[PDB]
Amino acid sequence: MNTVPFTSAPIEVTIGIDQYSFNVKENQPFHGIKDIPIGHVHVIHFQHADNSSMRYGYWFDCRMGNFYIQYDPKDGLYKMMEERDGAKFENIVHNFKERQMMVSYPKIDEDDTWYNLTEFVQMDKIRKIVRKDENQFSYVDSSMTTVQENELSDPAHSLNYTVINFKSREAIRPGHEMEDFLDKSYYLNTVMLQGIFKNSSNYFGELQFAFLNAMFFGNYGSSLQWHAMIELICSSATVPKHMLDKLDEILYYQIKTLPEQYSDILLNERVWNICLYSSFQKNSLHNTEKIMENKYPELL
Amino acid sequence: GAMNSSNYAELFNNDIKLFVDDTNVYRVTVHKTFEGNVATKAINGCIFTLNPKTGHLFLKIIHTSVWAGQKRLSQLAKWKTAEEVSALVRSLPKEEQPKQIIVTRKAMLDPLEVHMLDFPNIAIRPTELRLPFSAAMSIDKLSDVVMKATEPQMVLFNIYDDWLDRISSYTAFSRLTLLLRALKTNEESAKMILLSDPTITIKSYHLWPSFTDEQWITIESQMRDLILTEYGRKYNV
Ligand SMILES: COc1cc(CN)ccc1C
Ligand SMILES: COc1cc(CN)ccc1C
Repeated sequence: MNTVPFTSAPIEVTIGIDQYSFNVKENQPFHGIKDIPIGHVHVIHFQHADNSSMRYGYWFDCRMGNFYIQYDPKDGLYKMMEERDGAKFENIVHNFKERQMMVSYPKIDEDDTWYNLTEFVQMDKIRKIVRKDENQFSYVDSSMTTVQENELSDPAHSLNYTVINFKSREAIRPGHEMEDFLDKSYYLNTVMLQGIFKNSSNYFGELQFAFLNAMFFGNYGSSLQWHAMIELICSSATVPKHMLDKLDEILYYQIKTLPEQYSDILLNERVWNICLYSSFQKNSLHNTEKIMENKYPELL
Repeated sequence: GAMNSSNYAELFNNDIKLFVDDTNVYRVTVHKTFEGNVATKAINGCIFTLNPKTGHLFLKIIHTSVWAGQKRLSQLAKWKTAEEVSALVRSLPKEEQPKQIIVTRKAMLDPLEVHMLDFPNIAIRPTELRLPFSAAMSIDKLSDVVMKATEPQMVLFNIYDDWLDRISSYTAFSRLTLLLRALKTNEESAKMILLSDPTITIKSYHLWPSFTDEQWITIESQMRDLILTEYGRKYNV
């Protein structure tokens, strides 16, 4: 188990850690989160009480370094940093642990939610989407745009998701116009899987990361990317059997975790009705269809 | 964007554009089989591709053999249309390629856009105008070349005959659409109107009769009376 120590909490803020949120009051004696499960990426995120504008946060893996959070009164936000002095870090963390100034990540022993949302998410692949390579952690926020959104504006502060565009020369082979538009298998299997992502684990990792960023930050372009990546699979007549099964699992736990009250702005009615009812894979996502119908039947 | 009554003069400016109509691409007769089920027999069809400024009509004849062994023919027809329009643009010198292609039915937008990804500067647009281009097969010379064809074939016409010598393209288009609307609402009457005077003939190199200016006004009036007549017979007004 690992720890993220906080210098202090000078401004009132809601703190989230993966799928959990808690409130810290202005100048309350808060000095971090402990008992963070080693083995998974994590995200620690923030919404200021005095300005719900800009949700922001940091993707990180405790195995890659000792990180902490300090408020920056010039830039006005809680920043992640790395202490390279290990001795100093253990010393800092043990005093706050002894004064019980740290809340405990509530890692229930009967719960696999976080694993199931991050199964294919690895820091190495996150750092290719979010470019800021002087740090071992990655900052995301509500308003960061995607490379595709810039095409349609700072490239340093962008989310470098893989662009998916069904009416593009990459998606459509000359001479197979109708075939490749109505059956996306070429684009999914040869262009994206074999050519760009290399395997389905990297493709699912980007998918899962796009959902998490949509949900935790309300990042609109991440939400477009998640829906695009689903639709490409569902709109392909030929998909490996193991990807369809794993996709059904991925989506089931995303749908299960989505707040009911965010369903109107996080779920695209067109994509989901197409995917579950019209597409080639309409019958291939049993778990996801069953949860969608019992949870969000309005949308369908 | 969509083409409508507000930007109607854009059709007749000096930016090359084509209308594409696919109504008559896939044509069938429906008949009972010996066992009393129903089956279709396809007949020859055509793509109607028209420069509304010049009157140049690129009539691509669609021979029934292009459907042989194919499934979902109504859907294939939109893509076959888009393939043939793309082929036409590619066959034209650069300075003759259209800057815009306007499809008369919105179902043509994706198939054409996909076939023309190579031409990102050509705008593919729908229109809110209800154009009567489906009646193009009521023009005897066009119907004849379509039905006689034994192979795929493209035939080129000027659907304005020589009118542009005397009127603007705006007026020639207005004449054409009223003629086609009339043939679409009551074909027999429209043809009766067009030929009742044997002293006005159709030149071998033309589609419509050689009416004088004065006779065109009369003809136009009679066609409007016909469209109004039929509206009356239809709705009982
Ligand atoms: C919150 O923990 C730390 C604080 C400082 C300096 N505020 C340095 C390093 C660490 C670990
Ligand atoms: C108080 O700290 C926590 C609280 C909850 C539930 N609001 C979840 C997780 C943590 C760390």
